[PDB]
Amino acid sequence: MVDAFLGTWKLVDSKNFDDYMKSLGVGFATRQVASMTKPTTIIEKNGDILTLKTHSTFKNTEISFKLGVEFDETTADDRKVKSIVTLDGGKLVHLQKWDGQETTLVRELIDGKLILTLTHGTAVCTRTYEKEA
Ligand SMILES: Cc1cc(C(C)(C)C)c(O)c(C(C)(C)C)c1
Repeated sequence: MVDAFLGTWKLVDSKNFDDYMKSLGVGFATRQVASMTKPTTIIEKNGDILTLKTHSTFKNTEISFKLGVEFDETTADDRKVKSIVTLDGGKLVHLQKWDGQETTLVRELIDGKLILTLTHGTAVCTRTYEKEA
């Protein structure tokens, strides 16, 4: 089910990340560093617990969760949100809610690449990752 997402992924393309960050109210100086950062995402499992790590020269984050069970999350931009990750049509869908707002982080595998689509408001960012050996 989740197994083809597991591993180490490196950012190879990004579209509209600044628009997504702006929509969330991230400050200009943080957007500016983040626009030049190429993070590594690591996805691991131990039983039914998934861990997702995002490593970079700027910010590092790590979450652990069970699919389909809500968890509290503090995001890289310091939002305190209620999160849930599920599997929907073969995609890993991460929904964050806070203050009546929502954002989705959808991960799909196409041609061996991991495509992350981030939506908040009208902003839609697409980030492409390639799997490390
Ligand atoms: C500012 C900022 C915001 C985010 C999200 C909003 C995607 C959570 C982020 O992922 C990053 C790194 C890519 C650097 C981890 C920086």
